Amino acid sequence: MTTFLIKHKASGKFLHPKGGSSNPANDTNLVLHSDIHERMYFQFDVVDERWGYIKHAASGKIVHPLGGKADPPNETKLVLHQDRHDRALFAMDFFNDNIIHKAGKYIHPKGGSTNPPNETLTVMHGDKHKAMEFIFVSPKDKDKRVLVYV
Amino acid sequence: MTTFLIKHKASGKFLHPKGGSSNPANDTNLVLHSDIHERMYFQFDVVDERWGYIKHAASGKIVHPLGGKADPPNETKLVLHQDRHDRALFAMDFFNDNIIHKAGKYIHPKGGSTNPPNETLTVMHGDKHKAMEFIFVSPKDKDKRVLVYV
Amino acid sequence: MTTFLIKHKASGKFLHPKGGSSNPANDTNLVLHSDIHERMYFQFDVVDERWGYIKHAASGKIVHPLGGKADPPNETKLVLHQDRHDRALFAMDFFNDNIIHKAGKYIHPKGGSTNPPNETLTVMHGDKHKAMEFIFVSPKDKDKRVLVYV
Amino acid sequence: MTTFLIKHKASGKFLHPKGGSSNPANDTNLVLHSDIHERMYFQFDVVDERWGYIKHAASGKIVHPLGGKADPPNETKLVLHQDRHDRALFAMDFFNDNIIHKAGKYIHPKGGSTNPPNETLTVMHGDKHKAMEFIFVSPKDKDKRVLVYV
Amino acid sequence: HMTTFLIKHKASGKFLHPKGGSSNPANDTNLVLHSDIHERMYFQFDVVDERWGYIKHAASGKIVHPLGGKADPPNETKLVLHQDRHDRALFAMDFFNDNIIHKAGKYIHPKGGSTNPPNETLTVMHGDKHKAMEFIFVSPKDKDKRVLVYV
Amino acid sequence: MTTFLIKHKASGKFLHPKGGSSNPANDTNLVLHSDIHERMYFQFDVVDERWGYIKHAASGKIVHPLGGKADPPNETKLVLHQDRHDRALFAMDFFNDNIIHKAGKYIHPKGGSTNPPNETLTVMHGDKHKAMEFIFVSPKDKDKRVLVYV
Amino acid sequence: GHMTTFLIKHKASGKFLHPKGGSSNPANDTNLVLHSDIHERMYFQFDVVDERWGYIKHAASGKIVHPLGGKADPPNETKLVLHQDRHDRALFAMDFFNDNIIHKAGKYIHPKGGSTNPPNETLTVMHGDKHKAMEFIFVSPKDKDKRVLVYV
Amino acid sequence: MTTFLIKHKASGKFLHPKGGSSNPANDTNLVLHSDIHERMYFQFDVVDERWGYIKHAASGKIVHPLGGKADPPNETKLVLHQDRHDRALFAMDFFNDNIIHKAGKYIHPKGGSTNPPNETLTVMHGDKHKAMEFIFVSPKDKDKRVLVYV
Ligand SMILES: OC[C@H]1O[C@@H](O[C@H]2[C@H](O)[C@@H](O)[C@@H](O)O[C@@H]2CO)[C@H](O)[C@@H](O)[C@H]1O
Ligand SMILES: OC[C@H]1O[C@@H](O[C@H]2[C@H](O)[C@@H](O)[C@@H](O)O[C@@H]2CO)[C@H](O)[C@@H](O)[C@H]1O
Ligand SMILES: OC[C@H]1O[C@@H](O[C@H]2[C@H](O)[C@@H](O)[C@@H](O)O[C@@H]2CO)[C@H](O)[C@@H](O)[C@H]1O
Ligand SMILES: OC[C@H]1O[C@@H](O[C@H]2[C@H](O)[C@@H](O)[C@@H](O)O[C@@H]2CO)[C@H](O)[C@@H](O)[C@H]1O
Ligand SMILES: OC[C@H]1O[C@@H](O[C@H]2[C@H](O)[C@@H](O)[C@@H](O)O[C@@H]2CO)[C@H](O)[C@@H](O)[C@H]1O
Ligand SMILES: OC[C@H]1O[C@@H](O[C@H]2[C@H](O)[C@@H](O)[C@@H](O)O[C@@H]2CO)[C@H](O)[C@@H](O)[C@H]1O
Ligand SMILES: OC[C@H]1O[C@@H](O[C@H]2[C@H](O)[C@@H](O)[C@@H](O)O[C@@H]2CO)[C@H](O)[C@@H](O)[C@H]1O
Ligand SMILES: OC[C@H]1O[C@@H](O[C@H]2[C@H](O)[C@@H](O)[C@@H](O)O[C@@H]2CO)[C@H](O)[C@@H](O)[C@H]1O
Ligand SMILES: OC[C@H]1O[C@@H](O[C@H]2[C@H](O)[C@@H](O)[C@@H](O)O[C@@H]2CO)[C@H](O)[C@@H](O)[C@H]1O
Ligand SMILES: OC[C@H]1O[C@@H](O[C@H]2[C@H](O)[C@@H](O)[C@@H](O)O[C@@H]2CO)[C@H](O)[C@@H](O)[C@H]1O
Ligand SMILES: OC[C@H]1O[C@@H](O[C@H]2[C@H](O)[C@@H](O)[C@@H](O)O[C@@H]2CO)[C@H](O)[C@@H](O)[C@H]1O
Ligand SMILES: OC[C@H]1O[C@@H](O)[C@H](O)[C@@H](O)[C@H]1O
Ligand SMILES: OC[C@H]1O[C@@H](O)[C@H](O)[C@@H](O)[C@H]1O
Ligand SMILES: OC[C@H]1O[C@@H](O)[C@H](O)[C@@H](O)[C@H]1O
Ligand SMILES: OC[C@H]1O[C@@H](O)[C@H](O)[C@@H](O)[C@H]1O
Ligand SMILES: OC[C@H]1O[C@@H](O)[C@H](O)[C@@H](O)[C@H]1O
Ligand SMILES: OC[C@H]1O[C@@H](O)[C@H](O)[C@@H](O)[C@H]1O
Ligand SMILES: OC[C@H]1O[C@@H](O)[C@H](O)[C@@H](O)[C@H]1O
Ligand SMILES: OC[C@H]1O[C@@H](O)[C@H](O)[C@@H](O)[C@H]1O
Ligand SMILES: OC[C@H]1O[C@@H](O)[C@H](O)[C@@H](O)[C@H]1O
Ligand SMILES: OC[C@H]1O[C@@H](O)[C@H](O)[C@@H](O)[C@H]1O
Ligand SMILES: OC[C@H]1O[C@@H](O)[C@H](O)[C@@H](O)[C@H]1O
Ligand SMILES: OC[C@H]1O[C@@H](O)[C@H](O)[C@@H](O)[C@H]1O
Ligand SMILES: [Ca+2]
Repeated sequence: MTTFLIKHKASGKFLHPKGGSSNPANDTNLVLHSDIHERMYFQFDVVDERWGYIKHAASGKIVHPLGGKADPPNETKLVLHQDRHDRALFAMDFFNDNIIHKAGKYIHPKGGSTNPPNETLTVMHGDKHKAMEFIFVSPKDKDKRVLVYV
Repeated sequence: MTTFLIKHKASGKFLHPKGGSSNPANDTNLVLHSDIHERMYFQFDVVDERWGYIKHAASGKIVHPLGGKADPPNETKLVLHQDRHDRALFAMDFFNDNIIHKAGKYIHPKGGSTNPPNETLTVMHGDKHKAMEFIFVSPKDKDKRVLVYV
Repeated sequence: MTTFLIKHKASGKFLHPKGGSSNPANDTNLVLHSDIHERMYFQFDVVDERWGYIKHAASGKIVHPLGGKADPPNETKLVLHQDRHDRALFAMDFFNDNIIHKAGKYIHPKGGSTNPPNETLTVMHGDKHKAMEFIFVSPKDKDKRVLVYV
Repeated sequence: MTTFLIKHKASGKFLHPKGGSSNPANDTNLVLHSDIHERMYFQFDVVDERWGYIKHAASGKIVHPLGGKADPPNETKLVLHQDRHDRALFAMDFFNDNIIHKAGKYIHPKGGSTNPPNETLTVMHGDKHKAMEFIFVSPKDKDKRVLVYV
Repeated sequence: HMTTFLIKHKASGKFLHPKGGSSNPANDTNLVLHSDIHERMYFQFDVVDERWGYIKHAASGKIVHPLGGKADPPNETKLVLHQDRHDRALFAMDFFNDNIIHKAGKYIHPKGGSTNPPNETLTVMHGDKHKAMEFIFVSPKDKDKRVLVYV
Repeated sequence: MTTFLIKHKASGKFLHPKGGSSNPANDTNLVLHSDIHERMYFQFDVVDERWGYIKHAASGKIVHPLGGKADPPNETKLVLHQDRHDRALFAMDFFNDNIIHKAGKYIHPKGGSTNPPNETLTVMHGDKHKAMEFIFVSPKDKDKRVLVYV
Repeated sequence: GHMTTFLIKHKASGKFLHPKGGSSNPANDTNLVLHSDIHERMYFQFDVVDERWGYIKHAASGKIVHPLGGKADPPNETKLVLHQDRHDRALFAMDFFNDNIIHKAGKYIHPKGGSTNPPNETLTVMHGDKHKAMEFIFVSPKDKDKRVLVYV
Repeated sequence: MTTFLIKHKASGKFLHPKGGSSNPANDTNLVLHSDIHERMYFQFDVVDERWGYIKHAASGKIVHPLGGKADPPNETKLVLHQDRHDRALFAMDFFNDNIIHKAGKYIHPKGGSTNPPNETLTVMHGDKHKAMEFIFVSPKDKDKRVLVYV
């Protein structure tokens, strides 16, 4: 079971549930926050080769694009929800350092800042740049990349 | 251990030990050949996050740059060899579809052809282009990609 | 490649995959049985001087200490498994008549009897005595020793 | 066929024809000397399982107990001779690290010393101890054991 | 030479603004809370006496006053921008307890005391200390980075 | 270049280098003493918002917990030292009237007296009370507070 | 006296590394320049982090050497600045055998323009070239010709 | 102080006192050997900037050029000796990966092989090449370099 932190490469902030709860409600926004604590730990459950569910370790809820478009448009907010469904499939690209949804868009901080402030929402967007890059690091060492597929 | 074929993307040929031996001798060349059978199956030994050994399934021998240098120059031949050491580390980049050595060069067919004939050698070359793309697929379905870090 | 029978010297029984299948599943126990047939033929693939894989001829699976640990404790069961790795390395000592694992223990009949009944399991044990002795003989002449290193 | 050096384990010296000739005369003694060169390389030609001829690589002559008797007494000198016959059968025990003649005695340094001087003769003798141990090593790396049975 | 900063209401993350967001608010314009960030809500601090100084709206140069300009304003006195400089407009920026204190000892509060005041909530003086009157002083380019307002 | 006296609020004594030396050695203790002179003048060098170095004006040495540990335990002596690093970072809380270390403990007179006698040592301690209050005053008026940040 | 203080001497010219302006507490992103002068405001220390890699520390300020901007692989011609921040993009090694200062990503500290005789106030910049003009030696505050060990 | 292994970079063997004694006699040769244990751990006592004593940890004896010339010639044997003298000053060049004596020659394997056998003597020699490269590693991890100047 590899528990990891999802670190925004450009700012050093991390993916958090909005509120930091061990049990965020369904459709709780996924934000960037500088803090580190067990309630921002994630896991990845491989489903089909590169594709799987990004799972909030404390609640078991997984990352979803808000709604059910399957092919979400740019600026679609990312949330947590207990449901498992194909539209919640992502890949964790540790070679290009990004997170790609099954329909081909990536997780971004909303607005594209290299230094997004705490509580900035995350959204889907097709663009590629240094501000949408994320790396996956050890909870006991924020500079140690860990393999999220194992 | 999950077993996969290393398929040259442009041609559909596969990486082989030279000669097709179940127990190829040390320093046997790795070549592209169209045949599929048990003796060209591969596995991947994770060592450190993305880095590991590419292992020949039938013998347990792993892929080495000829000469075993830490930082091999272009055109260093790829072979099999029993030694397991940090100079034979590669990553399987299934997002950009290539195989990269620890010192930063990639596995290429010697000469760079997108449709190399059977028995073409492989070498280390630092450039990135199409003729060096490889995908990792199921032995029982050569068109279905499989996750090698698991 | 020489094919041979692994004969328990004291009893004349032979090592078998428990059940006699031609393709035993991973982790099938190795047992002693008196019968001779093609599904108890073995081969030896040299890896590094004295060390190699003991291979079930009919299935291509090799002998492993159950659990695949590098340094298995006494009574660890011997099984057949498809993986090839350092922890499945043995030497076939045809001078002292035993089978030694890379970490220094030997193949024994479970319980150490000089006359074990059919289906007796085999286990690893560090002790040396007459009940852990094995000789390597021709499938067509169970009393003629054959060279397993060739 | 594998070419090797016969190294006295206790002293690190090697087995030589007396005088170091590329074509020793019949009945030339075999001695211990520390030097390494092509005229002290050996090969093993397997005849029957463990039994074979110890062949001087440069000349093709093989190791004999002087006189060619089937059951040589203690202190019988070892020599080279071109004749090939059963009384010249030895086995290369790479598990107990010794060389045994078919009638059951071993090759020794004359006198049984752990550190014999250069040009010390070799003789047959039934005793087993540290000073009659030999290992069989690569001509390019005198500490690397090689399998003489291939 | 004088640092520029945002005055962020700690509990809500809203900011002190001139009501209307103008870069030249008239004298006696109310100071309100609002989520927006732009250069017309930047402030500066002009030190006058150790901890005491003028809180200055960067775009207009007008400073924060208790409405009416009394030396000892009562609770609920509205805070405004005014161009005059005088010793009844002296405040200290307490970056250790996270509040803004007037020379006579009352603090800047959102009117109504909410940890979540809506946009346009007025600000007033009140003597009470609690989490709804806490403010932090942050960089215009990084709303989570506290900056030193005295230097 | 604001120079100031560090005055113990309850007693009116001041922070001195032990000995009143213009050039105190590394690890010289910081005591309380009634005297006023150029050798007990201090400065504060800002490094990060509230955080900076408390600097002995005459020597340029700064205030350290003895040993310079990140999380010094209660009763850790305060000393002078020339080296600048993160464990010698303090904030001058002129609103609550105390001196706080980066790890959260405060500078106290050893023993907690509201009237410590001359030569009382100072130490780190986590308690807040009247005897650990300090004010920062003009060298030309011990009752005139001065801004230490500007 | 506790951590080795030293001067960073440009070998070809004999000038030293200074903070532009010569301050004891230079602001963040202050450029590092070259200057003939000696004073305790150009003293440096080296804080070891991982074997050869560590932080080059302006002794008086306590701020550390960074490629301007904090990029891991600064392009050639990136000026060197002093910043209070500490992170992985400010790791350097002090090669006192080949006489250079190397960044974790492999480029060296140079005088801007590569002169063996750079003028006062010459900026320093990162760059991949190796030559007699990018060589530095690390010397004692009490003897500009005495090399001192910067790693203890 | 700090303890390390002196690893011949090209072969992975280490420096040892010949014989492996925890108290080698004065003038014992320094040799190469594959083993790792407590009586081949080294320390480095700094004397003058880069110059210091290479110290055998178990005995405290330091490395000397054999004999007494100030400026020893190529092929001068390296030995251990308890004496401290300026003729035993070396620098541990961890940037170019070599060990240089005060008079300007380097420590080499006798004969200059990239794969010297166990017991190979070490000598001074002025040449620089791959076979005289050494790295200084942790006793617990032969591949992890450690800082020897501390
Ligand atoms: O929000 C992540 C993406 O933002 C893009 O920019 C937004 C921007 O807020 C809007 O003003 C306009 O530029 O279109 C975009 C909305 O889809 C970034 O430019 C893009 O790179 C992403 O990071
Ligand atoms: O061999 C891998 C590379 O082949 C390159 O071509 C070689 C080749 O040996 C020969 O055709 C001649 O041109 O020298 C070249 C040196 O690399 C390809 O151009 C290159 O992309 C690699 O795949
Ligand atoms: O255990 C190895 C031996 O199995 C023998 O057959 C077993 C059989 O597998 C089991 O199902 C039951 O019938 O007991 C039998 C005992 O004969 C094979 O016949 C024997 O050849 C071994 O392979
Ligand atoms: O010494 C080994 C040889 O013994 C031979 O006996 C004779 C041999 O016939 C003769 O050629 C000469 O070598 O003297 C030997 C001692 O009498 C065996 O006949 C020969 O086969 C070798 O074994
Ligand atoms: O030749 C090797 C053997 O040496 C034997 O020693 C002789 C010994 O030389 C002689 O003086 C007398 O003791 O008879 C012994 C038997 O031949 C050793 O006894 C034996 O160990 C061998 O190594
Ligand atoms: O009118 C007073 C407010 O005006 C704001 O203008 C705003 C609007 O009211 C606000 O909701 C924002 O999101 O968009 C408008 C810009 O056209 C000022 O920014 C603000 O200070 C208020 O005081
Ligand atoms: O106005 C700032 C003060 O509000 C006080 O409470 C208000 C209350 O919230 C409001 O709705 C009305 O009842 O008047 C009260 C008394 O002024 C807070 O209690 C006080 O602490 C201030 O924040
Ligand atoms: O030194 C400042 C603090 O001293 C405390 O007294 C110590 C002391 O070591 C001993 O009296 C015992 O009570 O442990 C105390 C630490 O908790 C004062 O009690 C405390 O108020 C501080 O001033
Ligand atoms: O730039 C670093 C050097 O500046 C010197 O000061 C300069 C500077 O131009 C200005 O501050 C003025 O004082 O003129 C000086 C010309 O020499 C520092 O004094 C010098 O030590 C350097 O650090
Ligand atoms: O130069 C080292 C520092 O760079 C910081 O970023 C700079 C950068 O120039 C720009 O992005 C803006 O934010 O100003 C910063 C100066 O503080 C790094 O983020 C910081 O780590 C320092 O290393
Ligand atoms: O900065 C030191 C380097 O100077 C370089 O000279 C120019 C160079 O020609 C230009 O391409 C760019 O790098 O600007 C440099 C001066 O700022 C030298 O080419 C290089 O060797 C270094 O000395
Ligand atoms: O919005 C997310 C935030 O929520 C808070 O409750 C938590 O304490 C923060 O550390 C962060 O999780
Ligand atoms: O919001 C995320 C998604 O979660 C589930 O409910 C479902 O797949 C969609 O209905 C959508 O709500
Ligand atoms: O070079 C690789 C090849 O080896 C040959 O012996 C065989 O004909 C092919 O199937 C292929 O495996
Ligand atoms: O060519 C492959 C092999 O080459 C040897 O020279 C090297 O030492 C081995 O470890 C292996 O890499
Ligand atoms: O039973 C032995 C086997 O056990 C597995 O857990 C391991 O993955 C295999 O590779 C092999 O070691
Ligand atoms: O399970 C096998 C073991 O059986 C024991 O009874 C015996 O004492 C051991 O030597 C070992 O052979
Ligand atoms: O007696 C055997 C010896 O003969 C010598 O002439 C030769 O130089 C030595 O290497 C060794 O062969
Ligand atoms: O509202 C604040 C203002 O109040 C006025 O009445 C006063 O005269 C001004 O000087 C200023 O203090
Ligand atoms: O311990 C410090 C003391 O040492 C004296 O030399 C100094 O003059 C005194 O005023 C007192 O401060
Ligand atoms: O010569 C040095 C070597 O000596 C061997 O005899 C010893 O067993 C080894 O530990 C090694 O140190
Ligand atoms: O290493 C050999 C040399 O070592 C010194 O300790 C000794 O004083 C020299 O005269 C010589 O014996
Ligand atoms: O003994 C050390 C020497 O070994 C020789 O073979 C080589 O020519 C020299 O370069 C030096 O390494
Ligand atoms: Ca001094």
